[PDB]
Amino acid sequence: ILHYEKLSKIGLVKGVTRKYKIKSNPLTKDIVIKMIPNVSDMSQCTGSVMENYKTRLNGILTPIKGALEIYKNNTHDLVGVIMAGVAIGIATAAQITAGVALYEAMKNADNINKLKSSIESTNEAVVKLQETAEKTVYVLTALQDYINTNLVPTIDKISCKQTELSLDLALSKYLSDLLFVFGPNLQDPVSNSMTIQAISQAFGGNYETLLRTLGYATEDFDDLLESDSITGQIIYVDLSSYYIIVRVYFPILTEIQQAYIQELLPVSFNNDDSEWISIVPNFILVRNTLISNIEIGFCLITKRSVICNQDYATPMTNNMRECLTGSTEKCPRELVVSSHVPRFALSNGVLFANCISVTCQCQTTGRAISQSGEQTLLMIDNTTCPTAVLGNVIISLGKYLGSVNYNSEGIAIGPPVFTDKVDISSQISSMNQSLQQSKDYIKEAQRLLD
Amino acid sequence: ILHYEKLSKIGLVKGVTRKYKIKSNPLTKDIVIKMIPNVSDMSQCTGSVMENYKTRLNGILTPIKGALEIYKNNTHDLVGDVRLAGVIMAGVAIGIATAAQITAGVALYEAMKNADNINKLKSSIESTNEAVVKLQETAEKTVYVLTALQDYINTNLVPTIDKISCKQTELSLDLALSKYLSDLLFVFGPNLQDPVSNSMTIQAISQAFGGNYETLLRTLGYATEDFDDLLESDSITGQIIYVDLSSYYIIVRVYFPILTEIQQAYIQELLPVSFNNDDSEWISIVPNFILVRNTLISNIEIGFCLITKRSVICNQDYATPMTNNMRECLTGSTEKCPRELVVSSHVPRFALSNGVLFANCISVTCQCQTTGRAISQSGEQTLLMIDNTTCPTAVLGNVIISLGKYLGSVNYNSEGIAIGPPVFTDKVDISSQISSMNQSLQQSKDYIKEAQRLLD
Amino acid sequence: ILHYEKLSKIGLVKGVTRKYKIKSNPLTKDIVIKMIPNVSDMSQCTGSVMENYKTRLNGILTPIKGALEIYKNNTHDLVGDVRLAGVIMAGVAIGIATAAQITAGVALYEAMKNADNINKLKSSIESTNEAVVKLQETAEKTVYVLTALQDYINTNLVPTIDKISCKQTELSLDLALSKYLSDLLFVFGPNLQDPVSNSMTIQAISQAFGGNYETLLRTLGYATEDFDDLLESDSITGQIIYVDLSSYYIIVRVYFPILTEIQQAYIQELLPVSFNNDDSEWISIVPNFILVRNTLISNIEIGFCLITKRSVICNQDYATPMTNNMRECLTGSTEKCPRELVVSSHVPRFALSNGVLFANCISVTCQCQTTGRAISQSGEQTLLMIDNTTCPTAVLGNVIISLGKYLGSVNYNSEGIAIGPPVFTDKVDISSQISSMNQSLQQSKDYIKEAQRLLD
Ligand SMILES: *[C@@H]1O[C@H](CO)[C@@H](O[C@@H]2O[C@H](CO)[C@@H](O[C@@H]3O[C@H](CO[C@H]4O[C@H](CO)[C@@H](O)[C@H](O)[C@@H]4O)[C@@H](O)[C@H](O)[C@@H]3O[C@H]3O[C@H](CO)[C@@H](O)[C@H](O)[C@@H]3O)[C@H](O)[C@H]2NC(C)=O)[C@H](O)[C@H]1NC(C)=O
Ligand SMILES: *[C@@H]1O[C@H](CO)[C@@H](O[C@@H]2O[C@H](CO)[C@@H](O[C@H]3O[C@H](CO[C@H]4O[C@H](CO)[C@@H](O)[C@H](O)[C@@H]4O)[C@@H](O)[C@H](O)[C@@H]3O[C@H]3O[C@H](CO)[C@@H](O)[C@H](O)[C@@H]3O)[C@H](O)[C@H]2NC(C)=O)[C@H](O)[C@H]1NC(C)=O
Ligand SMILES: *[C@@H]1O[C@H](CO)[C@@H](O[C@@H]2O[C@H](CO)[C@@H](O[C@H]3O[C@H](CO[C@H]4O[C@H](CO)[C@@H](O)[C@H](O)[C@@H]4O)[C@@H](O)[C@H](O[C@H]4O[C@H](CO)[C@@H](O)[C@H](O)[C@@H]4O)[C@@H]3O)[C@H](O)[C@H]2NC(C)=O)[C@H](O)[C@H]1NC(C)=O
Ligand SMILES: *[C@@H]1O[C@H](CO)[C@@H](O[C@@H]2O[C@H](CO)[C@@H](O[C@H]3O[C@H](CO)[C@@H](O)[C@H](O)[C@@H]3O)[C@H](O)[C@H]2NC(C)=O)[C@H](O)[C@H]1NC(C)=O
Ligand SMILES: *[C@@H]1O[C@H](CO)[C@@H](O[C@@H]2O[C@H](CO)[C@@H](O[C@H]3O[C@H](CO)[C@@H](O)[C@H](O)[C@@H]3O)[C@H](O)[C@H]2NC(C)=O)[C@H](O)[C@H]1NC(C)=O
Ligand SMILES: *[C@@H]1O[C@H](CO)[C@@H](O[C@@H]2O[C@H](CO)[C@@H](O[C@H]3O[C@H](CO)[C@@H](O)[C@H](O)[C@@H]3O)[C@H](O)[C@H]2NC(C)=O)[C@H](O)[C@H]1NC(C)=O
Ligand SMILES: *[C@@H]1O[C@H](CO)[C@@H](O[C@@H]2O[C@H](CO)[C@@H](O)[C@H](O)[C@H]2NC(C)=O)[C@H](O)[C@H]1NC(C)=O
Ligand SMILES: *[C@@H]1O[C@H](CO)[C@@H](O[C@@H]2O[C@H](CO)[C@@H](O)[C@H](O)[C@H]2NC(C)=O)[C@H](O)[C@H]1NC(C)=O
Ligand SMILES: *[C@@H]1O[C@H](CO)[C@@H](O[C@@H]2O[C@H](CO)[C@@H](O)[C@H](O)[C@H]2NC(C)=O)[C@H](O)[C@H]1NC(C)=O
Repeated sequence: ILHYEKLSKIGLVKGVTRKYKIKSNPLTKDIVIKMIPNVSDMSQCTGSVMENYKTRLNGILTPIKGALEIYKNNTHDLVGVIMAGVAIGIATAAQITAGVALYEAMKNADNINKLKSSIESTNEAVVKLQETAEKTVYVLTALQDYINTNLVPTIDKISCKQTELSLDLALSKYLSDLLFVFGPNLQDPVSNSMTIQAISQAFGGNYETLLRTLGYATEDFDDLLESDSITGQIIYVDLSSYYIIVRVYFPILTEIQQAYIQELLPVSFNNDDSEWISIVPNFILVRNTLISNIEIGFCLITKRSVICNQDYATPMTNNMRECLTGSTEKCPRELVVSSHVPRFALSNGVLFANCISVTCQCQTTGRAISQSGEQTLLMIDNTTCPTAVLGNVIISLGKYLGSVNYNSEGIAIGPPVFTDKVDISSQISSMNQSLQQSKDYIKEAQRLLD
Repeated sequence: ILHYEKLSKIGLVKGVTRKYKIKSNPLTKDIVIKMIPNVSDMSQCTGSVMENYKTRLNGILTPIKGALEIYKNNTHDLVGDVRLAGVIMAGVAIGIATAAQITAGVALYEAMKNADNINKLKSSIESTNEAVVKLQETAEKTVYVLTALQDYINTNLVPTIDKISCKQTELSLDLALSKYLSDLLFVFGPNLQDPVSNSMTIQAISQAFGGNYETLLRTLGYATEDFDDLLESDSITGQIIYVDLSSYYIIVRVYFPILTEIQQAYIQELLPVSFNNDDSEWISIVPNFILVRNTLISNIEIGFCLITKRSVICNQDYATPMTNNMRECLTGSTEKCPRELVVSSHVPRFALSNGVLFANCISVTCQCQTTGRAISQSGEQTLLMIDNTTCPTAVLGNVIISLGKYLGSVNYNSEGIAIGPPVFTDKVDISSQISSMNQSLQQSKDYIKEAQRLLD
Repeated sequence: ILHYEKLSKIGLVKGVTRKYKIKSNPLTKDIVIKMIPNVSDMSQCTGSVMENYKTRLNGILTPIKGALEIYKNNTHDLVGDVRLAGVIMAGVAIGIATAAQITAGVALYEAMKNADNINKLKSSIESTNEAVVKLQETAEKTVYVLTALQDYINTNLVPTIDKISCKQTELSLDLALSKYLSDLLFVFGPNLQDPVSNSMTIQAISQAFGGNYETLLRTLGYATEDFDDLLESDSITGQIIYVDLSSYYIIVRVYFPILTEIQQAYIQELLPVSFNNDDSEWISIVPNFILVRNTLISNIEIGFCLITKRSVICNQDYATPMTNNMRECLTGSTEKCPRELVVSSHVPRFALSNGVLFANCISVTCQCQTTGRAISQSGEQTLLMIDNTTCPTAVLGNVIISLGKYLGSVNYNSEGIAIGPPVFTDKVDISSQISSMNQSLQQSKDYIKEAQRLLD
């Protein structure tokens, strides 16, 4: 519901329109990640290594287990669950909801813990524990692929002091990478907004294996990964055996009805005698008839739609909304002073270019396309020129579908502005200066007059 | 010293209060990192590999050694002054230097002493053939030497010296070296313009050792508790002391500092909660973290710090000034607290502050589980304060929590509050609003100008 | 053409002046990256692994191949012109394209020609069984083929084909493939929406080869000059030319540009130094880097560039406009230079500019050692200019540098300067101030509206 014609005349060519999809209705699945390799195969070339490593790991795992109990000790079941408000004291909206979620996981948590001994037994990278009825809980073990493929197969090929040294390194390195995610950085383990790729650091970042193991598969398996929607949550932490139980949340991508995200392609336009760029949102969210900004930064942009892990719409100035609809004089523009800046764009077979700053010649008519000084852009199409040559490219145009006098129409330009961070402080200060002075002329004249 | 009651009424619920700790009084310790694996065990399946690699490495190491000499050649002991001891920097020589850069150079000179002491074992360093090696240095004062890609040469290339071939044992060694350089370049490449300074994270430096900063530290002895909190808060820095372009190893001085909590200072956190006012949801635009020292309220770039449950740990003071109005708003002048329109499905609807609930029961459905009733919110209210007295155990959607007793005005929900002005924070709009405002301002200056000229 | 003297008096000490270099005139070279290891050496301990992996990879590769055809199917030669000779894009067909995207397509077409030339050795590519392998393009011309996870299959899976088992030799191969995909997605995942453009860093593309961009480049041949500076400045880009969904390899065209320092232009850096004015410390809020071309002073987003000691290297012009007032301030109108209150312990207190010192001796102990006289700063003073004239060798705190002779007004310290207005830059405060200002503005437009109606 934007006025694309006027907008294009100030360098905002109409681009691709995408759908707006958001994650929802997750479906949990639980798996275990043992963060201590099984070295029973080389119990001789161990040394203090395994002992110290256990102390180190218990160090970084303890705060996490603790933070989880602070919630397990305040959730009792009686006729759903009920959180102990006074006990919890201070909690954020989401943090509590994550705790409620933790309690239900608990049920299936203890059920898993039953195979505690069976978990330690694991001696392979990926292991399935179905020693029970239908309870087949998966167990990924860290640095296991190493212990098996490389340390064991050369148990004698090297030595026992070396088979020990190399195992210490692989453990120290794993901790070095593991720390980034589970260090003191993981202040709130209660919440469940942690990306699955982040959690997979406990398994060497092989989040591919971690998800396929669990058996997920969807035509959006990747769009969900990149849009950071496949989150995970720590359910339990065993400080004895050194393994954790994470609950992977796998959602669906559903598209918000009556809503699209229109993209505008910026194109340098000429006005006074300098190049200019309109300072207007490059992406616009429209729902029904409501135009709003969107922090598309935190989303995944594909060719057909914008996928976000949550609604990211934000308010928009009133003037900015008017500008986008027809009030072009309310559209800011900043001076262009760089060699590199978009000079033209192709919107639906038609060209929109600032010839005053690019070589526009008509390959068909052999002639060259000229731009008046009074013209901001040019609209090179089928009619004017069947096969134009903007700069080094040669493209064949189509027929423009708007006002047939676009190039002799004209448009009211907006006010110029500067967006440099330093200058925004300068301008705010500069403006207040003038404002204080004019409030003194209005104050001295008001007191002298009446 | 903030007015938490009024603040909560506009969606800024009182959260956790943390201490303000900063790093200080570092204690140095030096170690050597050899960036060339010892391949004497397979000197036959080498080939040009080791030769080219040396050329490549000498390439990226040279600028660093250079930048260090630019300071070693301008620091002489200030011998002769019986009333001042130390080093003296050649100002005219150095030319242009920043405050800190010089201080880092002065620091470099002091390491030169123990630097040369270490260099004495130059031959002993090249000898290293293990990942981590202890080169007994003086009486009890030892020096350690970490060697890059060594664990590979030993565990994987040697143990299959014949299992594969000699052309392959060569190819695989070239790759491991090229990859190491690929990761090493992000830190010691053209990027490392100023090697004089000592503000480089230890994890960054450890890239020379495959990023195994854990081993690099354990091997040095981290006799501390705040060890992890010091790591994450980027306080354990390192500094290049010496660069040997022959043997290809560098001497880094690790600074292990210690935390210390600033006296009489805390960092109060506010939990944002969407509040209803006109007929739209709103969010107050006020700092989410506030630094208070004595009675001074100031902003803090808590971004660059580590936030734990009990305190905010920073690698340096990060306090910054605060508008005057913003300080007033935080204390009671709520009409001076901006607010921006909410237009997103997801945004905090309620928060729990000291057993009590604060919710927008206009944009969320709040019911009282015990009585069954619906805890509804008036139109001229911003939030609600659901506590013992109102609802003993409420239901905010998929949650059921048991409340406690609010300790403030018992008429919080019938009190009311003066709302602030609305604003838009989108970057693009801040330019629009600055431009828009100046428009109006130029026009009103002309009405004041044309009416001032016409009147007197 | 800046007024460095006045600028220094408000804490903007003159720093190093660097050249302004930009990339240009690239020279292409093509190589192939096979993203499927050759496992013919262990065809028995395979299992479904290789099959599934092929399905997975075909998944993430398909969209890329597709996006490339959307351009190959709309570019035909321009047969029929005496003057002009080249390619012609099907505008109506392409529909919506960005300036650069088309130019990248035109570039793709001219690659394709040599692309097919390479594809001729399709079978020869699959044959590859080594990390890096060299092929025969046209006798004199050659093309290279890097194979993913090959070094693993050879050095570690084969050499222990029996040392372990066949179920394990299979498990370990599955992991190495899954992990490779895990890292490969960051760059070739849905992230890679537009494969037509050629602005993708070479290090990014090298993810297909385990991020060993060193080998990918070394094995490709690179010019000695400004090479690392070209890597770090993100100028060595790459572009996907072809995608083979059968054999699973891609042909990338690496662009090697040459830096070209744009004439009549330098980037002056200013060193910030806390200055004293009222009774508080202050910092001038002015660009720390300034781009000057001829006589035009403009801002520059030096963030996206590589800063070396000698020059600023950027992958494209990054100049941006500058307020008018800000330009004046930088030249002499110091009352037009904003300043923000300093409230942090750590903040630069002095800087060395051309052998001369510039310090806030009110907050840092300054004394001249070559005379024993304690160097003192008055209340009315913003900074101090400690040089040869007054002190041959001074001592700030515990630092000791020997100064040189200042070359400007010999009464710099008794000169004085008009201070600018104070401001607050906290993002939260900028919203508060914009709101605050508009408040006042609406009120003054009502006094001008009520007075104007009452008066005439
Ligand atoms: C305050 O600082 C100023 C400079 O910031 C001090 O003056 C300088 O002091 C230094 C060392 O005390 C002098 O060293 C000299 O360096 C020049 C090189 O300069 C070039 O440019 C000059 C421009 O005026 C030319 O005149 C020169 O011809 C030259 O091309 C040498 O040429 C000089 O001889 C001199 O000494 C060097 O040469 C001797 C020769 O035997 C060698 O032993 C060393 O190589 C010496 O380094 C410098 O000349 C001088 N510059 C001036 C005065 O402009 C000043 O002393 C400081 N105040 C005090 C008194 O402390
Ligand atoms: C000016 O520019 C425009 C756009 O760049 C050009 O005309 C428009 O585009 C085409 C011109 O060919 C036209 O579409 C009509 O032709 C289509 C193609 O038919 C052929 O399809 C196969 C070819 O590969 C093959 O089966 C066979 O050869 C077949 O004839 C058909 O889909 C259909 O006939 C199209 O016309 C109908 O559709 C339009 C659009 O919905 C509608 O108006 C009518 O229903 C119409 O009958 C477009 O319609 C053209 N647009 C218009 C209105 O002009 C044109 O080439 C340029 N002018 C010149 C001569 O330079
Ligand atoms: C808020 O509004 C303010 C006013 O609208 C903005 O400040 C104004 O900035 C403009 C520049 O865009 C200034 O205009 C010109 O200033 C000098 C001096 O010329 C002027 O002298 C008198 C002013 O007292 C008057 O006779 C005229 O205003 C006259 O223009 C000139 O050097 C420039 O113009 C020259 O150069 C340009 C090329 O760039 C040519 O096109 C022109 O023909 C001319 O040769 C400036 O444009 C203006 O002085 C200043 N304030 C005034 C008096 O209007 C302020 O920037 C804005 N804030 C923002 C950015 O949001
Ligand atoms: C730091 O001080 C060093 C002094 O110990 C200095 O090293 C020497 O630098 C000069 C460069 O001028 C080199 O000299 C070269 O050129 C002369 C020509 O007169 C030849 O006679 C020499 O053979 C040589 O090729 C010296 O080789 C070099 N000596 C050392 C110590 O290696 C550094 O350059 C100083 N660093 C800086 C940046 O000033
Ligand atoms: C509303 O809930 C309140 C709890 O948040 C409750 O008051 C508090 O009740 C606890 C016990 O549930 C008291 O704790 C202990 O200490 C006191 C003082 O020594 C003892 O008398 C208690 O028996 C108990 O062991 C808290 O001290 C108490 N808070 C205070 C100081 O009042 C309210 O009573 C509930 N409101 C009503 C009346 O329903
Ligand atoms: C500076 O303050 C001005 C008023 O104090 C403001 O202008 C007025 O802005 C309000 C909305 O903020 C507009 O009123 C609209 O209010 C709601 C919007 O949700 C609806 O009921 C209607 O759409 C209603 O129009 C006024 O129209 C507008 N007044 C006018 C014509 O100027 C400025 O926009 C403020 N500018 C800054 C710098 O913030
Ligand atoms: C969890 O709640 C229990 C309530 O029963 C608290 O009691 C602890 O119980 C454990 C049982 O192993 C003991 O080891 C502790 O000594 C008990 N603590 C106290 C203060 O008596 C316990 O505080 C809570 N656990 C947490 C979060 O630490
Ligand atoms: C606009 O200018 C006024 C001055 O006329 C600023 O208000 C002063 O701010 C300082 C520091 O915060 C106080 O010490 C003065 O007492 C204030 N004067 C008063 C009461 O008006 C105001 O902060 C400026 N605002 C902007 C946009 O920077
Ligand atoms: C590009 O042009 C071709 C040529 O007509 C289109 O045709 C398909 O090409 C694939 C190979 O890429 C064949 O296997 C199919 O059988 C062809 N089917 C058709 C005629 O649609 C191809 O689809 C075009 N690519 C696109 C869609 O841009």
